[PDB]
Amino acid sequence: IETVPVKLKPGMDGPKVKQWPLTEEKIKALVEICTEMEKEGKISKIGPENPYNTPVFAIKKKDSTKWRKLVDFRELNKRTQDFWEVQLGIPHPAGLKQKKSVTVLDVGDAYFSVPLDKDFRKYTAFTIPSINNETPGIRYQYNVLPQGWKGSPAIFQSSMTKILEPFRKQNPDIVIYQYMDDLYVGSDLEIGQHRTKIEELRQHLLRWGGYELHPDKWTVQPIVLPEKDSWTVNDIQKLVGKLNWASQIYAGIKVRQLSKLLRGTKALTEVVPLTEEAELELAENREILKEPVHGVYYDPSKDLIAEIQKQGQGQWTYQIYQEPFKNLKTGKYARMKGAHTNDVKQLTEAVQKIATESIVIWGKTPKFKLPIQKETWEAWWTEYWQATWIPEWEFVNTPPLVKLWY
Amino acid sequence: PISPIETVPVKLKPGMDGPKVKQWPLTEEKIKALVEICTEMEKEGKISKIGPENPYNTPVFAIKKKDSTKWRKVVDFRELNKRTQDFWEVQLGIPHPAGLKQKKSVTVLDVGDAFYSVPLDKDFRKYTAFTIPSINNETPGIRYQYNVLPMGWKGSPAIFQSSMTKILEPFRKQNPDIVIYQYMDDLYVGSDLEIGQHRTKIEELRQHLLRWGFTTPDKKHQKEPPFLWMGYELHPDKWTVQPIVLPEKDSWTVNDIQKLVGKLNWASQIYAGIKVRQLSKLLRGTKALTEVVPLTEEAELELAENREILKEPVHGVYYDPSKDLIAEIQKQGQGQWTYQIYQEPFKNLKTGKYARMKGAHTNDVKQLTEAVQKIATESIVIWGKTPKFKLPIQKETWEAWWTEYWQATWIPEWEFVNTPPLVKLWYQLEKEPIIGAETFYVDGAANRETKLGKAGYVTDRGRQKVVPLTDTTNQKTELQAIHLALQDSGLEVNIVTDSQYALGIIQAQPDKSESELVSQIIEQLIKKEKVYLAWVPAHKGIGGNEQVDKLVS
DNA sequence: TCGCCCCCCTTCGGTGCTTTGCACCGAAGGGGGGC
Ligand SMILES: Nc1nc2c(ncn2[C@H]2C[C@H](O)[C@@H](COP(=O)(O)OP(=O)(O)OP(=O)(O)O)O2)c(=O)[nH]1
Ligand SMILES: [Mg+2]
Repeated sequence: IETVPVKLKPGMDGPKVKQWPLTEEKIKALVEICTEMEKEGKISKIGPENPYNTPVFAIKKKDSTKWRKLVDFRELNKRTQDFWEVQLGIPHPAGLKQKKSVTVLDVGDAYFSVPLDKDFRKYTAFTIPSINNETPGIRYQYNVLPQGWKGSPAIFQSSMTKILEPFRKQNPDIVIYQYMDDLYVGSDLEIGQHRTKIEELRQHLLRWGGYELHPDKWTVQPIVLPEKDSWTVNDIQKLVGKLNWASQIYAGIKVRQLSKLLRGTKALTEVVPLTEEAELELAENREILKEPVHGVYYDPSKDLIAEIQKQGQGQWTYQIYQEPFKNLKTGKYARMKGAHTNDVKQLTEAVQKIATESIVIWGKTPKFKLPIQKETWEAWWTEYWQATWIPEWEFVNTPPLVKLWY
Repeated sequence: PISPIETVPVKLKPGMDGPKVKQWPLTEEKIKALVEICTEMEKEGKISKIGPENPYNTPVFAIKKKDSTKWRKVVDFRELNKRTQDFWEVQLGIPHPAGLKQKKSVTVLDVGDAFYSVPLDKDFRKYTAFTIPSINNETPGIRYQYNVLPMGWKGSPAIFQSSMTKILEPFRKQNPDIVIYQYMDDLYVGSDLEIGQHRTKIEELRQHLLRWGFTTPDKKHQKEPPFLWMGYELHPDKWTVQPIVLPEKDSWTVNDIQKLVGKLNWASQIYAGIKVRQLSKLLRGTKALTEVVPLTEEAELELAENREILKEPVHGVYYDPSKDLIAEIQKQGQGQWTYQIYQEPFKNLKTGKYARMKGAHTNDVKQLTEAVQKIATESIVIWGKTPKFKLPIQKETWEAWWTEYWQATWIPEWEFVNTPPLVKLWYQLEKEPIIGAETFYVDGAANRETKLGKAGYVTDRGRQKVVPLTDTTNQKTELQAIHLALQDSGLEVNIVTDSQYALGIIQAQPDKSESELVSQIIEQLIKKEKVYLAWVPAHKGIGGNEQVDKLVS
């Protein structure tokens, strides 16, 4: 095969990101995976005269309890040329979110049959660490299309189409969408019939080289307003401050005849009767929150952003938008491992679930705004990561003013 | 000998050329020290004479070696280093003796003239041009280039380490039950073989090294405990740090205090309970390393405590993989924490401390979590797993924290240990307003142009106040309005502010702060019995809020 | 009058916010230790 010429974006250099500490069992898995990859010529040992580096770690899904190497090429991908400019990009089918069951397949191994541009290989270097620094780090670089690299689905695309054409010809009603190393494959068949045709797709692949999602239950959680029989002063300034904030999202929401039902310097526990002109304003605003916002449309030219708030008792609310206060989607994530007591595991799982929904719906992951300290996240998140991709994120400390989303 | 290993190709950064900087004068003792090293380096092929076709130069000097007799030739390649390509460093960290396992047979070996046994990429050699002065002016100095890795070049450590890793790899593959700790050119070699077979393997490793050009002189060849290694002393059963000598002065400069603190941090890895907060504060706001700084009373006490700790003998033990790792933390006051990592009681693997102040406003629970995270990261590095924790915080204190705090947080498997002072929340804010308690509507505003401001409140019991403020900010005024409401109210209070900023700080239940104003608010929160704190948006004419907003105008 | 690595404590300056200071964070100064 002949390799495709690949370049970084103009004026950018390759990634230079330090390896973080790894547990003993992740290091041993990496050593065995990399040693085997090197025998097969997919990677070559390199030295320190290559100045680039990308962190490496390993994950182990339990209902496939062998280790998966994960290189965090997020930096390299940001600096790699766009294949939209080269017109090699994958299109996203609008029908996948309509299916009732979507199974995720890890097809990352297909990339290892295509060589990588020799002049680009140096940018893919990574370093395996050493328990108690017994040795210097051991460095490798890729000779073939790496897993997790933006360029690999783009370069492999026409090969991927030829591999899949017989299956989607034979199944015109099943929708398959490639996102990086993954295939998202959706259908409307009965749950055991869906799984049967997944196994058929797997073995048509094995001849060349997860669990079930349901788009059908991803409820949107709207802004709700409390329902009571009697209303305190505090209940009403908690309601007014919440609607004043929603007035940036929705249209024509007023608080003028509830604003000064609080007339005067009154006690917070003093019960105020609702006027007929406040019950009028309350239910009108209550409906405006029942029906979705008009004028919000996805724009594939712009990035997606996700915000998450911790609500307690395992509940996590989230919004996905591209422009502030124009939410394409609002939601609520809840889990019950039964241990009941790990915030970081819950947030890490919430991030994978939300990112998965964006892939299914729009074909890319959002940049997350995470309600956690950077160092708390970085101490633990890899212990709970199960996806072959990693989204972009940043860390925010935003105290709740309103409890808008609950 | 020069290794027959392949050179590593190295480049200058693009557009850059080589260094052209003149040699400086040096003493006769160092000139003849270098002439002896240089004329013998030429005979061993380490350097080669060069002439004027080579336009580059870089100055050279010499320093003493810990074996006092020997000299170390060193070149001031700071200019060449700037112009040399970047490297990815393969030395990721420092091996620690607490990560060693007990071994029946131990050897420590060191390679002679290590850097000089690794050849340098041939196309690069011309940029290493230097000159040996020889009394400076009776002659224009003799000029050489390096054929091997120079001491002082930015690339030499990584290229040596990488090369040493390649040379060792055949021996490690053939000998998986022999542990070789490889730090630069220093090799710790441990095995569970009887001394006779162990020495056989050592001779075999030494012969393997010599066929790749790496001598192992007998001087640097340790075979009997205690082994001197990485600044420690390795016994069969235990390890110690090599003696730590603290500076003792009548007058202390900034630079002296800096060295003292550094010595203490180094000691903290095995001496439990070291503290450096009061000595470190003496460095704040100083402007010269030779400035004299008088020890405060608190720093003298801290120093005296550290000295009493340092007079007692201590030792670490080695790692037993078949037993759990346990990490125990104690609170020391003023954001200082100390910890011990052990497997069996009263036999520490190592100790340490955490005393960083992160953020302007924080609390003990947050800092405990930071300590936990530091220890967790260090244990992954040293042992490849995280330990079980013993922490001086009640399970109910923790559960109260991670439910009312809006950020995700977590501590791994841990057990409560009753070692006062315990970590606790110093106050809580009521989730619901409090019946019968006064209701304050607070507000503050300042003028950004004139830094003049006002803070005040109104009250459902009809109480109102307004205080003028000079040299303030918008955010300070709002903190002040809350300050006054807490000041003028009983043990139970309901407060209403329109400052998201102020609510954000107080809602995180801080117990300490870099700001004296926030410090004062914290002290008042701690003295209260119940406080409910509520927010409403500004400038929308909301009852109570609008009235105090009007009054502060 | 040098190099590379890890650690801690202090200081400085860039970033982004529906800001006008403020809090966050990475880098660089000093120190310890290793070869
Ligand atoms: N640039 C520089 N490199 C050093 C220094 N100290 C040690 N190294 C590097 C270069 C040395 O070759 C290597 C091994 O340290 P050694 O003290 O064992 O020196 P070396 O092996 O060259 O001579 P030796 O025969 O062991 O006395 O580590 C130093 O102070 N400056
Ligand atoms: Mg040596």
